[PDB]
Amino acid sequence: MAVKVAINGFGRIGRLAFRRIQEVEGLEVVAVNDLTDDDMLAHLLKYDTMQGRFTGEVEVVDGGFRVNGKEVKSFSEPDASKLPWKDLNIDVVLECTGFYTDKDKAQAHIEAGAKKVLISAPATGDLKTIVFNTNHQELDGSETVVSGASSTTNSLAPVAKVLNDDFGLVEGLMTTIHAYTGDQNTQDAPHRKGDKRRARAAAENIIPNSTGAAKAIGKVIPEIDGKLDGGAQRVPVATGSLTELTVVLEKQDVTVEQVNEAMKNASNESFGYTEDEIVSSDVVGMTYGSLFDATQTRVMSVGDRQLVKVAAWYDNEMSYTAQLVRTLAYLAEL
Amino acid sequence: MAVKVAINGFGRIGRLAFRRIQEVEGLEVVAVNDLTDDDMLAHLLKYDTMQGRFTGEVEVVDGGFRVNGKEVKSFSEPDASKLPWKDLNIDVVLECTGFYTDKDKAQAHIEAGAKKVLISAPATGDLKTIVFNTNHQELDGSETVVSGASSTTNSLAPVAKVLNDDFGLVEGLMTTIHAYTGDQNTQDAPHRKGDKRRARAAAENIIPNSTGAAKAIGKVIPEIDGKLDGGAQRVPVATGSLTELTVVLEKQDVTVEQVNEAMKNASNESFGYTEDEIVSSDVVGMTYGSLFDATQTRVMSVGDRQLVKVAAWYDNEMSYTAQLVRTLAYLAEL
Amino acid sequence: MAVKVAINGFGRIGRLAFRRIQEVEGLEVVAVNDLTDDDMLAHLLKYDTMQGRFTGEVEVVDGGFRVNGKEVKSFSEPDASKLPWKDLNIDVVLECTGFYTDKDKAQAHIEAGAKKVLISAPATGDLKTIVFNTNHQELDGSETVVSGASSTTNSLAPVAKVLNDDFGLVEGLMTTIHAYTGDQNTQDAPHRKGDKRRARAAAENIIPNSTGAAKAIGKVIPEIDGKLDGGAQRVPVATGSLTELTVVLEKQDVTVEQVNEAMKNASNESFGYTEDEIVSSDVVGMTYGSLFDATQTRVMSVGDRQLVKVAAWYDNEMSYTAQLVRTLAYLAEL
Amino acid sequence: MAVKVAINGFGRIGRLAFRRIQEVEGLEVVAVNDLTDDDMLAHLLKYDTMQGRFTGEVEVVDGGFRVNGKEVKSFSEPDASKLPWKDLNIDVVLECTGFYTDKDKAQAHIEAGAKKVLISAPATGDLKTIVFNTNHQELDGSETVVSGASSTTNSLAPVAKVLNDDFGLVEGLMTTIHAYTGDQNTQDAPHRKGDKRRARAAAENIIPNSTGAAKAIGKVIPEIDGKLDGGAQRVPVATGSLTELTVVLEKQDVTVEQVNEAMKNASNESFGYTEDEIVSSDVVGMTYGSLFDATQTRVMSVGDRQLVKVAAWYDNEMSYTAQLVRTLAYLAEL
Ligand SMILES: NC(=O)c1ccc[n+]([C@@H]2O[C@H](COP(=O)([O-])OP(=O)(O)OC[C@H]3O[C@@H](n4cnc5c(N)ncnc54)[C@H](O)[C@@H]3O)[C@@H](O)[C@H]2O)c1
Ligand SMILES: NC(=O)c1ccc[n+]([C@@H]2O[C@H](COP(=O)([O-])OP(=O)(O)OC[C@H]3O[C@@H](n4cnc5c(N)ncnc54)[C@H](O)[C@@H]3O)[C@@H](O)[C@H]2O)c1
Ligand SMILES: NC(=O)c1ccc[n+]([C@@H]2O[C@H](COP(=O)([O-])OP(=O)(O)OC[C@H]3O[C@@H](n4cnc5c(N)ncnc54)[C@H](O)[C@@H]3O)[C@@H](O)[C@H]2O)c1
Ligand SMILES: NC(=O)c1ccc[n+]([C@@H]2O[C@H](COP(=O)([O-])OP(=O)(O)OC[C@H]3O[C@@H](n4cnc5c(N)ncnc54)[C@H](O)[C@@H]3O)[C@@H](O)[C@H]2O)c1
Repeated sequence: MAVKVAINGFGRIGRLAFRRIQEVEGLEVVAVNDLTDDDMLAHLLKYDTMQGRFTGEVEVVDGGFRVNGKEVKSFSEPDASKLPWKDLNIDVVLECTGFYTDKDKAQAHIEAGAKKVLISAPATGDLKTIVFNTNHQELDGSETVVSGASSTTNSLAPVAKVLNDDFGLVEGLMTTIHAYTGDQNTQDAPHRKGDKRRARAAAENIIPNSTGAAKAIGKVIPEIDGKLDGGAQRVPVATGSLTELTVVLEKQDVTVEQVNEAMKNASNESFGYTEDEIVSSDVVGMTYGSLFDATQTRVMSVGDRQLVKVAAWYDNEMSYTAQLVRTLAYLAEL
Repeated sequence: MAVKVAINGFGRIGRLAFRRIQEVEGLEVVAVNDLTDDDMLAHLLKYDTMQGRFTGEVEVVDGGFRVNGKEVKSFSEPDASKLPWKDLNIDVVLECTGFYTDKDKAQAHIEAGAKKVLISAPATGDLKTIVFNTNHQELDGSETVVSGASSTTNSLAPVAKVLNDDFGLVEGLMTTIHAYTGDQNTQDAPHRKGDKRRARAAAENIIPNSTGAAKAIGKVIPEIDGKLDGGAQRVPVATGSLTELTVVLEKQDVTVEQVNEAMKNASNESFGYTEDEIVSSDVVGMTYGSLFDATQTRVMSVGDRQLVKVAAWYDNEMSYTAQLVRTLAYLAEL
Repeated sequence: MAVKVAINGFGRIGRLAFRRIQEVEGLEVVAVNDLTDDDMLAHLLKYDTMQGRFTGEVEVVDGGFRVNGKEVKSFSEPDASKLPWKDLNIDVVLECTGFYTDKDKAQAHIEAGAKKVLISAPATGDLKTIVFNTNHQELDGSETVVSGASSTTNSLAPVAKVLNDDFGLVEGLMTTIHAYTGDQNTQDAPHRKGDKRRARAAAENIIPNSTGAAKAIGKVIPEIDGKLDGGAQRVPVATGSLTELTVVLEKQDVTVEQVNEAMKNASNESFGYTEDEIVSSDVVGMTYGSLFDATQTRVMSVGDRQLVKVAAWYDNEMSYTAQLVRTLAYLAEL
Repeated sequence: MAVKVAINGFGRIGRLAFRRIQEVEGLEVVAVNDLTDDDMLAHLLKYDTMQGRFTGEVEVVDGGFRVNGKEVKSFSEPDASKLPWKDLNIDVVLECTGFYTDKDKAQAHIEAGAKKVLISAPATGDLKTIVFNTNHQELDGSETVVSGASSTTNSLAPVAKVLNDDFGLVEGLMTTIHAYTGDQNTQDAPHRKGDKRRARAAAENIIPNSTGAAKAIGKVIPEIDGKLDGGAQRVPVATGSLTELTVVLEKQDVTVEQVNEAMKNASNESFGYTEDEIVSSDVVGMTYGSLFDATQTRVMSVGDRQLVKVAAWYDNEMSYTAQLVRTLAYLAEL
């Protein structure tokens, strides 16, 4: 009575998805794939700088590793098509490598014998893109390859839904103050992608960087396609981020208290609500996809012209991971 | 015949002001006041974590200390009215303690015998708030107490002025992503002003915080009074900051190129312009009050309806200090 | 039913000791004192940059704050001698302010009505300095004022005791690579105790500093009095530290293996043992006083002459606090 | 007649060497090779997070880039034997990739037409390891491939030389508290060489790591072959490092003053001396290979048995680069 999951890419997302899946009955990681030995894998599962020590027991054994009395088969294969997914009976591949972010590229897992693929990032192609608790009812089981969207898109989507539904979204800009990630360099150095900002010492700088999140929000919410854009600022915290959205609305005479009350009313397991004066380190490890922060809501009015600004915290690691694993369980049921 | 300056608070701004004044002909620092002794004062002047070693000879003498063959007397007197300003024929106090940011309170320096005071911060009371090269001309010689505004206000004013003069400023919101400062706690601990966010480990968090830069811009540019608002996020870089501004403009079919060009045309020694993809560490020690970054200009257009975003860097330490010492020499000569 | 505890100084060690007491039956914190209000105290209890969110619920109430249904009384009285310790029937004060670290200073609490005082630091005067599971046995219940030693002494003593007992300590030198603490400055600035290195930006430097842990070890282990000395390097992690000790011994032809086994054989709840290649963030929140790392044992031999190096991790915050609370329970039950 | 230098690997050491060479007449960098494009090489030369802005002007041109009016040719070739060193009359290659750290591999540069190769690290094979002003006089002219030693070795050699000549070195152990480097990971992730410690987030951790600097000291000072060993602790400063050495000496009754005078007596342009209480950010950019800090000197005596401890600072970046360049000029001169 268990969905067989494979994780491809035992990185920040793959390993935390593993932690998360240890709490979900009939979701079972049976295999992992990465570019390293089992020793490295076990070690990175047990010890995690920002996320804390793994909550149980990990042992390096023959096939891969032993976790809480259950065998996880391990692989070191960089080509997905060469994976023994048929032999292992893989129900869902959690695609967390970063190198398969596309319907066609990700098809490789289907070939290998897996039935479904959920990608842990935006992907290109004829795919559904899903934010759990905003978007997931759009799934139905016809789907073969699915995208779980991005960390920022999951912090942003439910905020933007309330704004448009209650106020009419005219247009908006976003800046996310985002923790630095592994694709940024440790020291100033050539960047494999040619990006002169990601090339810079990650933990020593405020770094402007591109994001597709707001420009691509149409994918999870069609009613506001092309109404939002924005960028990121990468700063020196290792995880935990903040999304800031500035919008023009159709409804006039909107107040700070109307905005906060309408977000609080939309709150759920995915969309948290707070009025405490928290900081980034306080959301590290949290499982809400987006935590709306009422202390940061601002309204600028001049005559009949208004600018409305809001902000929501997210552990770009764990908040995204928890949303990804919610979508996985729902996807798997269908 | 040289202007005689006393620096109250030999802190980050006060010691960098000391460095600047060594470049300005006919300004001399004859005295310094703080809460410590000469061993500490000299040492902090010689070694500076973010701004580099001070170049000349610094020796502790009987007066206080000697810098490059020049005597600076020093005192350790928390009560400014007891300072010997009359005896030393002080022309201007640079008030950099953070404890006299008020016209009435700053009057303690005038009672002690200084002719004028220039405060290194926003200040309450019946006084002028001055951004060099935006409104320093508003000074006419009859001022005894003057505020040199804030780092953020200095980064924001020339940008906001061009937006209004060239496009018609309807309204706008600001975020400044600001390096952490000395009023933040090293570790989570009770905060002296009761701020629950400045209570937190400065170097381990993105911390939201208030700033009056946009709200009180009318003091510097009266014609856009009440048109801007916004706040700050304090992040773990030790100096160097970015101001992001989102606005609606009367001019209707705005392009990135029009905005970038209007800014370049306003550049001078206070207001720089760059087209390079820089990060915060690149502005450390710069002497522009504000460096416009043309790579971060965006125009979001939905039908006839546009939002415009711009960003300008500032070394909140050295950019602010270079501006303060310019306003200082100008005020002295009046 | 429970020993009634008051915490003087609700700082890092105060708050963590509060959290730790929640989990030790027979101990109850009935009051807290600091220099702040209840809004701030409840906030710092609930939220913690490195140590994570408080598990229970916390609420400001009229005399203080309620934690998990229990009322804690709070006060903000800088002079210990005025605290209503008599009417609260306080059994022990945990003295965690940093301002009463001497026997006669701490006596103020006794005069205010506490039965006993345990100071969260080295302390001067006629008192016992106690590291739990190395020498707490020297307490006989009759003590009025006791020192819980330092984080570094607690990391060091069990290690030094094994080296001496099993190999005969001749002499040795220590360096502790130690997380930065609240008594360092956020930015370069005058330091209160005139210390020119603690003056420096804590999160941006390696900073040599003094410590007495090794030189005063004799207070904890009399038989090696005078044999150890050494220092600290403060570095940019917010908590988590490592004690390295290089010794000369009486035993000859000593091997890495004999040293590791001796250390494992002495392991208990205060002295941990590991062979995992962990790093500082891995010890954040651990409740061992000292965590011996067998991967860092080195022996240098030249002919008949050897130097033996070892290293033991500690969370200078939580390791020390768990040692404190054990000594507290022991002192109270006598 | 100016020496013609090609730099292989335009990274931290290669870029800094390029900058340092602009300060040294007789030496001309004519070519640069790496794995990126001209836009990125030029940008990373112009901007540098820790070492500050390049003083020169830099322009991308058809062959490469122009620096102050002189053309530097640039190549994008991973196989060094395919490089056009004979066409360009390369006198010395500065091999700074990390990928040719071997006599036989480095020979690819000579095959390709360069007269000599100087490797920016320790190297395998039958070649000499040079720390300038300690053993550079061992270069007799016949050499074609040479090692510039490591940053730690350059910090340690002049210190160990004095201890041995003046006091007779019996044995010693070393710990270097070292800035994180580019081969450590930004976030916890699998590591290229299977190192479970360089795997972990560089800027969030104290990370033990192995160094060959002490153990291989004998290649630089043969008289002390085998008498030193030790390791490293990598910490969250982006550059700037400290070497502590703990030693047994033949000379008895050694004092702090004798050790300090003896080090002051050996100072030169490679080996600096200070009595100021500095921290790591104060050495960033310094051109001494080793800066002895007299404030950190300690002598432990127990009867007739002493341990002596010293510490020397180095900018692992610029201290080593300035040494490498001195060795370059010397090696070129014969
Ligand atoms: N904040 C975040 O870290 C964040 C949030 C949401 C989504 N994501 C997305 O999740 C994906 C993974 O992100 P991450 O943060 O874990 O990065 P990461 O580098 O930690 O993880 C990538 C892992 O995949 C492995 N890998 C790389 N190529 C492989 C291959 N071809 N076959 C098998 N394994 C391979 C690597 O060894 C590495 O461990 C990315 O697409 C990223 O954009 C990241
Ligand atoms: N990014 C920035 O640091 C920045 C930018 C612009 C303006 N400012 C403003 O300038 C002022 C100083 O800021 P800072 O960053 O230099 O802080 P700081 O703490 O480094 O400097 C304060 C100095 O004043 C001394 N001092 C405090 N009270 C005193 C008193 N009563 N009498 C004499 N000396 C006293 C302190 O010992 C300290 O050296 C503040 O008002 C701040 O708002 C700071
Ligand atoms: N690594 C560590 O942080 C650590 C480890 C072991 C021991 N210690 C020791 O424990 C003590 C506290 O350390 P900390 O890191 O928690 O410091 P901290 O600054 O976080 O806490 C000190 C607290 O005492 C307060 N205070 C309360 N009442 C006071 C009063 N009555 N008079 C004066 N000050 C008062 C301050 O407001 C503050 O909250 C110090 O002795 C320190 O050396 C600290
Ligand atoms: N503190 C230090 O950074 C330090 C000090 C002294 C010595 N070193 C040594 O110097 C060397 C370089 O270290 P770094 O810190 O500058 O590293 P780095 O990563 O910044 O630089 C290496 C550069 O070489 C390039 N490269 C890699 N392979 C190449 C190839 N085959 N052909 C051409 N270019 C290639 C990379 O793109 C990169 O720009 C290493 O041996 C290192 O151990 C480092």
